[PDB]
Amino acid sequence: FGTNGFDIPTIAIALLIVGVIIGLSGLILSIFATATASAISNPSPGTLAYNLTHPLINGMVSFFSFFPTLYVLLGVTGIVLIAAGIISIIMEKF
Amino acid sequence: FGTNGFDIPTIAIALLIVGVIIGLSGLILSIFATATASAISNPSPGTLAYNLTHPLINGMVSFFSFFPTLYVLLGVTGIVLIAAGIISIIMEKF
Amino acid sequence: FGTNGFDIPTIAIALLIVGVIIGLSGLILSIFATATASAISNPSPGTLAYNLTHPLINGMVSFFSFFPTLYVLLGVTGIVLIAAGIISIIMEKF
Amino acid sequence: FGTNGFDIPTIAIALLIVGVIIGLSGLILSIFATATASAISNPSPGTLAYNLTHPLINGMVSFFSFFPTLYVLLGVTGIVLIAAGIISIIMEKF
Amino acid sequence: FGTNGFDIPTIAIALLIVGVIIGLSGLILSIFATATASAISNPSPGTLAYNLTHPLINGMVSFFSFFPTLYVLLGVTGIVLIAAGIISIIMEKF
Amino acid sequence: FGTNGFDIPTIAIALLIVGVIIGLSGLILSIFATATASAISNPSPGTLAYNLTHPLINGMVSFFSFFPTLYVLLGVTGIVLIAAGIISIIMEKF
Amino acid sequence: FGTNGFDIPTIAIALLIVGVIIGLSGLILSIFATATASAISNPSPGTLAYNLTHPLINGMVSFFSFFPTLYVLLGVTGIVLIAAGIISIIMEKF
Repeated sequence: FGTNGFDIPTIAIALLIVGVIIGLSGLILSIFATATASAISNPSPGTLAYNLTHPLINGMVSFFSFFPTLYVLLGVTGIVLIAAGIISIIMEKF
Repeated sequence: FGTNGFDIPTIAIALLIVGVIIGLSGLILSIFATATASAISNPSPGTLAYNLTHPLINGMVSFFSFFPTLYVLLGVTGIVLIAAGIISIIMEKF
Repeated sequence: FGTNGFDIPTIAIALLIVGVIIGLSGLILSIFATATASAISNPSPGTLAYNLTHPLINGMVSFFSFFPTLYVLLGVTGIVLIAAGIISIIMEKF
Repeated sequence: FGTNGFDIPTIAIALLIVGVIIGLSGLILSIFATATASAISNPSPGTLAYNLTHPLINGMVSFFSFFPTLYVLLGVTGIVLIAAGIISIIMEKF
Repeated sequence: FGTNGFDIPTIAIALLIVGVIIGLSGLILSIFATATASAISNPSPGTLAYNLTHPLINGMVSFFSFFPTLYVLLGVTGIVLIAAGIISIIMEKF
Repeated sequence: FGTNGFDIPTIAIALLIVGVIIGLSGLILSIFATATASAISNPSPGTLAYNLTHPLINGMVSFFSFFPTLYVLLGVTGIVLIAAGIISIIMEKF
Repeated sequence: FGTNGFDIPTIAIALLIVGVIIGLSGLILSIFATATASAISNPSPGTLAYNLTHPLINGMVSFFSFFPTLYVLLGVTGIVLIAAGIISIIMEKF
């Protein structure tokens, strides 16, 4: 059901795969981050351990705050792909 | 029942296949997302785990909100395909 | 019973085939969608699972609302085919 | 049924083709524009997103307002073609 | 249905293609600009980050304000093309 | 849909490409400049580090203030291109 | 009584086999689950044994709640098989 490489069943299967993969990623990262939160403690505001450890958690926070826009771009990619497929159909079906 | 590659039985079979595939996708994703909702908890509004975990669920929400328009475009593709077939019939049947 | 490729028995057989295929498609999709309706539950209006699951059912609804016009176009195709056959008969039978 | 290239059946077939093509175009554009209207939201009258997005919808509106006169000219072309055919008949049939 | 290169079905198909392409462009740009608006924050009116970032958003605003007249000219081009076709028909159909 | 090299679909695609590229550029530069603002501190008004560092931030400010007019010229280029295309159409379509 | 591989007696025998197998499965699982219910006791709501044992019974409940939709899909498979057989008959019996 297509012309050269655009197949609606294939597109649906691809959406299935990406959705389940992203769900798995969210699940695993959340479960693991819970363990991270459990493991690290809070020594004191100003002792040696605080100086040694604070920037690491800051970097964790920064990267995980960067994640959402990555997901948004990954999502918008699919609309572009489908639009390109539609245009490819229209160009030479007539 | 056609001229070159347009076959009404084939089109009907293709619609059957895409419909059942999309139904399966919805079923599997819903069932799996229920498990995801069960697994992840809500630690606290402001502790370390919240900072570690909130953007992940935000990205989940964003991508799954992106899904509906993908489905709409996937659906509209078929009308274009059928219209192209009709025009192809008309051009050289007369 | 024809001139080159237009055969009334063949057309009748083709109508038989398309009708039975479309009936099968409707039956299978309805039976399967009943199972889908059974499987998915309604968690709550505002919890995590609702955010995770609502757009999927929205996309299901959209695609299945797209189906009827696909069927209408698929049906109108046959009138075009029969008309082309009639014209082809008339052009060179005289 | 003609003299050199003017064929009344051919003209009728051409009118059939152009009419069905224009109907398909209207249908597809309307269906797609409905999805566009659904997808884009209204952020606020004066925030960053409004400044980023307003001219795009303005350009959409402008082009789609340009469409009707294009259709009118496309329609009037056929009267010219038929008139030229009639004159061509008259010139050398006598 | 034409004389040398002017074909009414071809013109209709071209209008279809340009309309759908422009609709896709508007949709994609709007969706992406929403993400841009989400990503960039407002640090302060007078700190280092404001000095570093303000002209970039100013340039964004300027270019996107330039878009509408580009669309208007792109639209008016088609009227010129159709008019040229009509004149070409008239010159040598008689 | 053109005469020699002017293609309305191609022009629309080019506008799509330039718009998305400029949006990406703005996003990346803003995100990166936020990190720059975070990294550099303010030592003191008159110590060695101030003398060592102030002109660098001054040059940053100057270049980024130069950006907007670059964007404005880049935008106005397209109107010139479209106008040249329109004139090229008009010259030899008649 | 068929054409290539579709045999009505064979289909009836297959239905016999699947029905008796599923009945046996239900019987054995019910009898065994009765023994499971007998064996496990309820220590206390909050002691060590409760913490050690509760999730296991929760998982039992979850899987056995998953069983019904598996049975429903297994059942619907046969309608698809019979429909495919009917279509295969129709295609080349005429």
